[PDB]
Amino acid sequence: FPELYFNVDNGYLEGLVRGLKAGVLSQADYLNLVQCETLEDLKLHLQSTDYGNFLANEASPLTVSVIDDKLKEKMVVEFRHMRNHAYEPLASFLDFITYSYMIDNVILLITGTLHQRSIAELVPKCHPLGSFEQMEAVNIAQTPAELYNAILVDTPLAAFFQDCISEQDLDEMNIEIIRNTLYKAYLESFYKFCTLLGGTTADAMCPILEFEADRRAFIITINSFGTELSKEDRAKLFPHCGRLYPEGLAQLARADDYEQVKNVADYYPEYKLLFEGAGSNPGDKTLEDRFFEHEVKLNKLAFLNQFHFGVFYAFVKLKEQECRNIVWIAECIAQRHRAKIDNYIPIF
Amino acid sequence: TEFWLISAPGEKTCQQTWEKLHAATTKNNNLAVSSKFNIPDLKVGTLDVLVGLSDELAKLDAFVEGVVKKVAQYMADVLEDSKDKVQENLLASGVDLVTYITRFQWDMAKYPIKQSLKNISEIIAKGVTQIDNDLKSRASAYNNLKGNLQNLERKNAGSLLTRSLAEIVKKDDFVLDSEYLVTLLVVVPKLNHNDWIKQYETLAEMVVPRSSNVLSEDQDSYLCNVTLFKKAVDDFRHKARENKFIVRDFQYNEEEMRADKEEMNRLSTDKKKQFGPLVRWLKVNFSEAFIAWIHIKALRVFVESVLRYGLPVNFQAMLLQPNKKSVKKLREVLHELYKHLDEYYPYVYYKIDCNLLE
Amino acid sequence: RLGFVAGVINRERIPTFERMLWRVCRGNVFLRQAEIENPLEDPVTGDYVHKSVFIIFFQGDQLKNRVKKICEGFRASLYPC
Amino acid sequence: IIETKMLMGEVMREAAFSLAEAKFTAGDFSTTVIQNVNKAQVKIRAKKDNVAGVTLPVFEHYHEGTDSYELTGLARGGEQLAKLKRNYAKAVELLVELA
Amino acid sequence: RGKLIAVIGDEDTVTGFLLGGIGELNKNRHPNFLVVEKDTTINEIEDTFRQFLNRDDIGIILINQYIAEMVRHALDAHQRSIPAVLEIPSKEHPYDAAKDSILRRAKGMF
Repeated sequence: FPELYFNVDNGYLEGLVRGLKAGVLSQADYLNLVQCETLEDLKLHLQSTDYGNFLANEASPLTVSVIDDKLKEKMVVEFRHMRNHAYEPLASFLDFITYSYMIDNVILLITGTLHQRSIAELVPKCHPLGSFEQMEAVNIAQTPAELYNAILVDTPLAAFFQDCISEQDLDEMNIEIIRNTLYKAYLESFYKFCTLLGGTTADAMCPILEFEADRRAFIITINSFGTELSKEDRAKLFPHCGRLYPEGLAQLARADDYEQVKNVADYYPEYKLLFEGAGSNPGDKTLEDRFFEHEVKLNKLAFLNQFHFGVFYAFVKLKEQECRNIVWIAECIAQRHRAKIDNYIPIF
Repeated sequence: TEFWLISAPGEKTCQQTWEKLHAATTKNNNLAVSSKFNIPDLKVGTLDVLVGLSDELAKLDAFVEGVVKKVAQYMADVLEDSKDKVQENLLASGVDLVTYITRFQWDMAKYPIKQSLKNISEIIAKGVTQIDNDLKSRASAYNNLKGNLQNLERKNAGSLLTRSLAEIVKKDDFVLDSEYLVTLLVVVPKLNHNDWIKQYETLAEMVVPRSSNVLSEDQDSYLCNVTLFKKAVDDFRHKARENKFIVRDFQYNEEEMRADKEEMNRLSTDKKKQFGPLVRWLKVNFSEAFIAWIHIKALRVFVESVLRYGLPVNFQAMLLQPNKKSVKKLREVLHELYKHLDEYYPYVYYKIDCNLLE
Repeated sequence: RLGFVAGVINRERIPTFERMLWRVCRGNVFLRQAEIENPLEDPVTGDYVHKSVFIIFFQGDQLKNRVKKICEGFRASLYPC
Repeated sequence: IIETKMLMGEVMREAAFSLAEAKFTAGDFSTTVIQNVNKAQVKIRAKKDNVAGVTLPVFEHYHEGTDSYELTGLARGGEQLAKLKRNYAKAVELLVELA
Repeated sequence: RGKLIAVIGDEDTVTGFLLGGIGELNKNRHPNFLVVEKDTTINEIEDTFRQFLNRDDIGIILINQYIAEMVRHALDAHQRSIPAVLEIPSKEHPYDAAKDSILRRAKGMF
């Protein structure tokens, strides 16, 4: 079915983004990167891979903060040059990728207004993959209630606010409860959208989004125990998509200590392995590190089917991991803490 | 295995309620193996002490349980082999947990009955707090020696990529102590070694022919010395890495091979010289911590009984070993015997868990 | 030293109130209660409430704190006597 | 002072590299942390000694219990951020002694 | 009543201590810290340092070691006993005592 028509609109971009997947640091590239001893050597290694010339015409006193900004500049330009060429089905799907970054921008805007800060102070700090198309909210910047109305007009996120949040809630909620209730609605809507693009998109994409929902339920649960969050607040923040939805979420809402979270994970052999693969001892990979490795295993495996949108989400989450990896290696090299340099996550 | 403790008033003396109780809990069916429990007549006093103790003993129970569980786990952590023999070494009054629970003795010498409930509770708190201080000390002694022996073992395990240079390094394979000469050392896979035998001579200038000298070979790999002029070495090592030939330089380091040998012998010997004292100290500390733990149960039972029935005492402290097939019927018989006295119960209720031995 | 408190509570709260007093002052509280000769008017809302007097007896300040915490939990008011 | 500055070097290098280890999982939490300030969890009390008749001022480290950042990284990185807030609280406790 | 610590440093040094629990607004909505972006003029940093040392609520100022070399004039002009100043090291920055003002006051220093 979908193979016949998919290359009519997306087949160029499917080829372009697979071209950009060949443009990643291999395990051998990371094993070359960690050998060297200064940020100038990172420049010489990245000069030899597909990142060539990215750091030419820049300040000779390099900093790890420049490496982070330049890797974001590479990632955003590669994404914009796809979104500008994508037609409506994919273009809506790519906008669902951008919506994750938009949530982390709009929460800064609201936080700024709740602390009387002008939005123009936060514009340079917003993720460029979550950048706004309409600027009337940015230009007005007057009050939290004015911004709420201006978000509903200007921002694609408007529906997620209307499902979960009034302006009065934004005066009373913690900003991290706000971010998570938006991400709940975002995942549930984006998972529904991916199942409306049924077949090879859902069959490669839903395994990732179901893992994002399951990972959130685990990590939100184990982190909530040291906090004022009630059983009901955990239940309200969990995404309903993942394998845990029938009962795992209920048992995690009942949980209050890490042993009960492992007892949920013990029912699913994947999650049993993630917990049993990390004690979080000194020099160990932490529980969240095992989840970041599995998120990458899923996003690699989404490239195994030539006719679907799974590659664009997977490409972005793997380029994000590649930016996380190159920055971490650059930190170990610049700070001389080479002991943990092997804690990057391999990709392909 | 779990035991239940209860307390309730006699009709005029403690015997009379027990005669009906233990009969019903053993003769209606085997609901529990049933007996008296050994709590003596401690010196009673003001509600100010009894109610303070009613909260402090609950905090001390949770602490003392944590300590006796840590003592048992430290004995399990020295018993890294013979793990099942934990139940032969965790003892209180010289006997198994189920036995000293069933055959409890209050220590009238360590905990004199004529002292106040506050004084007895403080003796437990101080004593077991010093056992926790000793567990912090003995952990810092054992866990570092354990980790060092594990790292010495990791330096002996696996292929030439991880096994010790001290097992394979010998003086005749080296050219050293010289102005213009160096020995380098490289690891290669057993398949790739067939290329390496020639290919090392192509990596840099100033390399003499036929100067690869294998120290040893294994199931995966080879390690060799390469003997060459000093100008070759930095290009040689860098181009070895670019071609996945793994540099592992060790220039007959006599101090480092001596350290690996002496520390392998020492950390094994010192881990054994820790193990014996640790098992002895953990036996004494487990005995005292478990004895003191059941003394918190006895104090909680006694304090709550002297509360629930006042100072004109005639209550019997009692012991049950519940059967899992009929534990609901056990609660029903305990309620049927005592519904007139008032999870929560009209009788005094507490428990002891034997799973310290897993 | 001996100690006691006296106060006023809504009559429907009495069964839970006496049970909670016997939970916190474990198995041991002497007390009594009676309905007031008329309901009393609320100073803010003007509603008339069927309040009842109570008296509670104990020893020491440790029990005073437990009985007072439960009085506040049922929104009862204590008075000096 | 010289010894405590060397020890400050150790704890600060540990805490600063631990901040990078947190950023690896949490991403840019720094903007959220910088913007979302209100009241300090850690504060300092001036105290005195009077040895040889001279009043010497010193500080006692004191802690308000309430964590203004309690829910930060709830979804991601909250493991490393919990290590990080401890490491910088340990850095502050040493710095108040150094001060 | 207790005093509060204040911070002048880069985004990571400020963020680190803010998670260490250091952050407080004064009732006038002014913070107890400055994030030194590379674009910040040394005069704005110095004005902040002057405001912090002259404020009554602040009891310690932490200055990242590289900033202490830039603001060095006002930092060495500051000589009060109570409002203590710590020049502190960080991930891309000089050692824990690079021209330290207290070690330069000291007679027994090498």
